[PDB]
Amino acid sequence: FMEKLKTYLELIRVKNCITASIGGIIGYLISSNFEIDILKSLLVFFVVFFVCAYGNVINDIFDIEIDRINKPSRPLPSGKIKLNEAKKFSAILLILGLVLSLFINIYALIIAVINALFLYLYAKKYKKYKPIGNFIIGYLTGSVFLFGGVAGKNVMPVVILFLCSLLSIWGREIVKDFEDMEGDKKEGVISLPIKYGKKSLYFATFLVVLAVILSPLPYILKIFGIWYLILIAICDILFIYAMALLLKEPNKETASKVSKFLKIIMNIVLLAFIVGAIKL
Amino acid sequence: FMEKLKTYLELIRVKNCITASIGGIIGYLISSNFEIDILKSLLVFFVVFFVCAYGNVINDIFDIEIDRINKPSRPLPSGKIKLNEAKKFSAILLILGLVLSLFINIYALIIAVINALFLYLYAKKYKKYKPIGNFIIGYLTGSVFLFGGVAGKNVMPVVILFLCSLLSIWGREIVKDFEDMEGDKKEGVISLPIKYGKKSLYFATFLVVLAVILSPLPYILKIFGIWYLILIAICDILFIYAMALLLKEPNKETASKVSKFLKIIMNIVLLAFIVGAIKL
Ligand SMILES: CCCCCCCC/C=C/CCCCCCCCOC(=O)[C@H](O)CO
Ligand SMILES: CCCCCCCC/C=C/CCCCCCCCOC(=O)[C@H](O)CO
Ligand SMILES: CCCCCCCC/C=C/CCCCCCCCOC(=O)[C@H](O)CO
Ligand SMILES: CCCCCCCC/C=C/CCCCCCCCOC(=O)[C@H](O)CO
Ligand SMILES: CCCCCCCC/C=C/CCCCCCCCOC(=O)[C@H](O)CO
Ligand SMILES: CCCCCCCC/C=C/CCCCCCCCOC(=O)[C@H](O)CO
Ligand SMILES: CCCCCCCC/C=C/CCCCCCCCOC(=O)[C@H](O)CO
Ligand SMILES: CCCCCCCC/C=C/CCCCCCCCOC(=O)[C@H](O)CO
Ligand SMILES: CCCCCCCC/C=C/CCCCCCCCOC(=O)[C@H](O)CO
Ligand SMILES: CCCCCCCC/C=C/CCCCCCCCOC(=O)[C@H](O)CO
Ligand SMILES: CCCCCCCC/C=C/CCCCCCCCOC(=O)[C@H](O)CO
Ligand SMILES: CCCCCCCC/C=C/CCCCCCCCOC(=O)[C@H](O)CO
Ligand SMILES: CCCCCCCC/C=C\CCCCCCCCOC(=O)[C@H](O)CO
Ligand SMILES: CCCCCCCC/C=C\CCCCCCCCOC(=O)[C@H](O)CO
Ligand SMILES: CCCCCCCC/C=C\CCCCCCCCOC(=O)[C@H](O)CO
Ligand SMILES: CCCCCCCC/C=C\CCCCCCCCOC(=O)[C@H](O)CO
Ligand SMILES: CCCCCCCC/C=C\CCCCCCCCOC(=O)[C@H](O)CO
Ligand SMILES: CCCCCCCCCCCC[N+](C)(C)[O-]
Ligand SMILES: CCCCCCCCCCCC[N+](C)(C)[O-]
Ligand SMILES: CCCCCCCCCCCC[N+](C)(C)[O-]
Ligand SMILES: CCCCCCCCCCCC[N+](C)(C)[O-]
Ligand SMILES: CCCCCCCCCCCC[N+](C)(C)[O-]
Ligand SMILES: CCCCCCCCCCCC[N+](C)(C)[O-]
Ligand SMILES: CCCCCCCCCCCC[N+](C)(C)[O-]
Ligand SMILES: CCCCCCCCCCCC[N+](C)(C)[O-]
Ligand SMILES: CCCCCCCCCCCC[N+](C)(C)[O-]
Ligand SMILES: CCCCCCCCCCCC[N+](C)(C)[O-]
Ligand SMILES: CCCCCCCCCCCC[N+](C)(C)[O-]
Ligand SMILES: CCCCCCCCCCCC[N+](C)(C)[O-]
Ligand SMILES: CCCCCCCCCCCC[N+](C)(C)[O-]
Ligand SMILES: [Mg+2]
Ligand SMILES: [Mg+2]
Repeated sequence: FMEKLKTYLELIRVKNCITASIGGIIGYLISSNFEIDILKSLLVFFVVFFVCAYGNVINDIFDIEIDRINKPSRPLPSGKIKLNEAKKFSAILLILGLVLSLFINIYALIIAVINALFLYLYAKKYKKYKPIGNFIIGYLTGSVFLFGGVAGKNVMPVVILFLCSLLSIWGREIVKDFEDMEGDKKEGVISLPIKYGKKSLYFATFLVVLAVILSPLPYILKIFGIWYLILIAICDILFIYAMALLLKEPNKETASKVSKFLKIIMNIVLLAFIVGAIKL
Repeated sequence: FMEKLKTYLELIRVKNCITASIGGIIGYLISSNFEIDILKSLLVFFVVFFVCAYGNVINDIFDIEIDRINKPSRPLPSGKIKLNEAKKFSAILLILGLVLSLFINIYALIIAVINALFLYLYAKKYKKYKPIGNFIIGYLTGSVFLFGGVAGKNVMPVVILFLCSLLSIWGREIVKDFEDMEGDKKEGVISLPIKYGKKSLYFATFLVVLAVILSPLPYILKIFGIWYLILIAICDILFIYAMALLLKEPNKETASKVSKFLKIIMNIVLLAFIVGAIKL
């Protein structure tokens, strides 16, 4: 049972779930301006944990055949957990996630249901179909914050965080698909760069540009102050500059550098929302 | 320069420093009962970060020759950083750590100075001399909490956390040395299980038993309540049981299992201290 617990924790990818759950607490902290309720905190942390755990289990279930060749040591291809045990377990995690969100509010239930639908469909077919898949990665990463946000008293700045995360991550996913063009083509993967070439980079630029337009809104709405504004101004210029560089040099090496750079900026933007929330 | 920064962050082991710094904030949170001051919490986080970073750099400096064999991708054996650049850098980190602790209080300066002395001497000679080295690992792990504790208003429960951490980790280090006897002997390493045989396990038991005796004190002193007590009672019985098992079967396989088990219990004890404090 010490080794069986190790296997179940490996199937749900417990560190990935904890990371997503901290994301949900971050959304809750911003929304409540650090005026944190412990019952509400536990509900946010565990709804995110269970829905994320469900997403990881449903991913392994659909990937059992692929993993038999690629990652044979995973819980399902190795035979340490039976397919039918994993399917029963995925149902439990989902029910716990959905039932716990009923104790937050209707907005939390809607997010939980939408996430569950996206997670199943991503695992089932959209992981390989990048035009829809890129959007799902963006939506799911951002929704984790929104989940904590709807539990708090002031969700508006978290709505902006969610929207900026969705758009910029969706944009960055396209940049990554441009970098991985050769390997994806010889793998039966469909993506915007494979289907449209360098034109896809204009759509990635558009998504980064909408995210930049929304970014000063918490300051404009008088929710956050000067520190948020200064950090967001630096990050907004760096986002535009990074995409202008990719558009001037549309190649694999540049897409790789821009992808790494956008990841760093996104983390500084997350810090800016936290710093803006530190208004106590 | 992003690659040179990457090399410096690898040299200080930035994730290890962040972990130790969170340890310091945990000590501060317990001591102040979550009534956290932002200037005090930045001082605690950064003094711990800089002293920890210094410890990691001084370790790599003394290990430059050994690392050419044991870990050759590290910044100093690989040549990415020169020895003299690392020595200058270690001096900066130390000065920043010591100077920042002056802005906390005299207790923080004393801990910072003691830690710096232990870190240098551990890297210089005591890492290989396990009778003293085991104690240094125990003291340094526990001191991180004590560092945050002395910044807060109620250090007493953190003194107990520090003392229990020191004793149990020192005890666990001996169990680990018993498991690694063969490999240590053929490497010119001196340790209590090499010097004395199974008798060293009585000294490891003594340290654990002493940690167990101190553990109910935050409840006895009326600092923490029922939840702390229940968790500590379970953990105390498991600690005694684990050592009794090792004393009945003093072999490599049992020492290995007991070492892993003690690590889990120590983390539940940390949770008990957090929970005790969370009862504001
Ligand atoms: C009240 C206290 C009760 C606690 C009971 C004790 C249980 C703790 C024991 C578990 C330790 C073993 C961890 C298993 C590793 C799986 C990580 C899986 O790794 C990951 O997350 C992926 O690498 C992410 O991609
Ligand atoms: C901070 C991190 C906190 C960690 C908390 C993690 C909690 C783990 C989740 C518990 C939900 C209940 C599921 C129980 C397992 C049942 C086996 C399911 O398997 C089956 O259905 C098969 O038939 C196996 O026999
Ligand atoms: C054997 C497998 C182990 C499975 C363990 C499952 C863990 C479930 C964890 C959920 C978090 C509990 C938080 C408290 C809920 C309060 C709702 C009460 O509601 C209220 O009164 C108001 O909504 C408060 O805002
Ligand atoms: C095949 C399995 C079929 C599914 C079975 C599900 C398990 C049983 C659960 C049923 C839902 C009942 C919970 C409703 C209480 C909501 C409290 C309302 O709480 C709130 O919203 C607070 O007041 C805070 O807003
Ligand atoms: C009129 C039906 C609309 C149909 C659905 C269209 C989907 C498109 C919506 C996208 C925007 C998502 C953010 C809104 C969350 C606000 C929750 C609100 O949360 C709250 O009110 C908090 O509890 C308080 O802070
Ligand atoms: C001013 C413009 C707006 C700024 C927008 C910044 C967003 C704020 C914070 C977002 C959270 C950080 C996520 C880290 C990036 C990795 C995405 C996770 O996806 C991935 O990389 C994986 O492939 C997942 O499968
Ligand atoms: C409440 C007030 C609202 C404040 C909001 C923040 C303002 C920042 C907005 C971003 C503007 C777009 C970035 C400029 C283009 C960068 C390429 C510039 O091109 C270049 O790199 C040159 O060639 C220099 O080498
Ligand atoms: C407010 C402005 C923000 C500042 C902008 C600076 C950008 C940050 C860039 C980070 C580059 C990542 C390299 C880190 C690798 C070293 C890990 C080495 O650590 C480890 O792997 C462990 O410690 C060992 O267990
Ligand atoms: C005034 C409070 C300041 C904080 C004090 C310094 C941090 C001590 C906390 C960490 C516990 C580990 C102790 C082992 C010695 C570290 C050097 C050896 O380092 C290493 O190379 C590692 O083994 C790598 O994992
Ligand atoms: C081989 C090396 C030998 C090592 C010997 C150690 C060096 C001893 C030197 C003395 C410096 C002590 C400074 C104390 C001044 C008070 C700080 C200011 O105090 C404060 O932070 C607050 O005011 C008190 O709460
Ligand atoms: C190999 C090493 C073994 C590791 C040992 C495992 C430790 C045992 C952990 C399980 C206890 C879980 C308690 C629930 C708190 C987690 C969310 C915290 O809840 C929240 O969201 C907060 O209340 C927010 O402030
Ligand atoms: C095993 C026993 C259970 C212990 C679990 C308790 C969780 C820790 C609780 C303490 C509060 C955390 C405050 C630290 C914030 C700084 C991280 C910010 O770090 C940074 O700045 C980094 O760049 C992040 O990547
Ligand atoms: C209502 C709030 C619920 C919480 C939201 C759950 C979604 C998890 C959050 C992170 C999104 C980033 C990863 C993209 C999802 C891919 C499925 C995950 O599968 C995978 O790709 C691998 O198994 C792990 O890399
Ligand atoms: C108070 C002062 C604030 C005012 C500053 C305004 C800055 C707002 C930010 C965005 C401007 C940058 C546009 C870059 C996209 C151009 C590609 C567009 O080209 C394309 O991709 C087309 O397909 C070409 O036909
Ligand atoms: C409050 C939020 C505001 C929402 C505004 C909605 C904007 C309308 C949505 C569609 C934008 C299409 C992306 C354009 C970039 C692709 C290159 C240019 O594309 C084209 O024109 C050709 O297809 C060639 O690529
Ligand atoms: C087919 C129809 C589709 C309609 C689509 C509509 C798109 C809306 C576009 C986005 C702009 C919204 C910004 C609102 C902030 C106004 C300042 C408000 O003033 C302030 O800053 C106050 O102090 C805060 O209340
Ligand atoms: C009554 C007793 C109370 C105990 C309370 C202790 C709280 C402090 C918690 C942290 C434990 C960390 C142990 C550090 C030693 C290094 C072992 C790590 O080395 C390892 O074993 C390797 O990582 C294996 O891969
Ligand atoms: C792989 C070994 C796992 C050992 C875990 C020991 C659990 C300690 C007990 C903590 C008290 C809470 N509870 C209800 C789980 O007993
Ligand atoms: C093992 C825990 C480490 C987590 C530390 C990272 C905290 C930032 C939270 C980011 C939100 C998570 N995400 C990308 C899934 O949305
Ligand atoms: C009333 C409590 C509800 C929790 C029990 C969940 C039932 C799970 C059993 C169905 C198996 C799932 N499936 C269809 C994927 O194999
Ligand atoms: C038990 C909670 C009641 C909430 C009702 C909503 C349930 C909808 C089911 C969505 C789950 C997603 N799916 C079917 C892909 O697993
Ligand atoms: C594209 C649609 C965007 C959704 C806009 C709705 C904003 C959410 C409502 C904000 C509520 C304000 N408050 C008080 C919670 O901060
Ligand atoms: C990384 C950005 C750092 C700035 C964060 C400061 C937030 C605290 C609010 C402003 C400080 C001014 N005050 C209130 C002390 O007079
Ligand atoms: C890089 C982020 C890692 C987060 C890990 C959080 C664990 C906190 C435990 C504090 C104890 C650290 N230690 C052993 C060095 O004293
Ligand atoms: C409960 C929260 C504890 C507060 C700890 C304060 C240390 C924050 C460490 C991040 C350093 C980055 N910076 C300078 C932008 O704040
Ligand atoms: C005010 C002192 C703060 C920084 C500490 C500097 C000490 C490091 C030693 C550098 C030695 C310089 N040099 C080129 C002669 O080796
Ligand atoms: C900030 C000045 C006052 C504090 C006293 C300074 C003592 C420094 C001695 C500790 C460091 C010695 N070393 C290099 C062996 O680690
Ligand atoms: C047995 C090791 C000795 C460690 C005890 C630490 C000294 C007490 C701390 C001083 C009190 C600090 N403060 C701010 C709470 O008054
Ligand atoms: C082995 C010696 C034990 C260390 C001595 C005890 C230190 C006491 C610290 C004072 C505590 C002050 N208080 C109650 C406000 O936290
Ligand atoms: C270091 C803190 C010292 C003050 C703690 C108070 C002493 C405990 C009082 C004993 C009362 C006994 N009892 C169980 C009947 O309440
Ligand atoms: Mg699988
Ligand atoms: Mg080295």
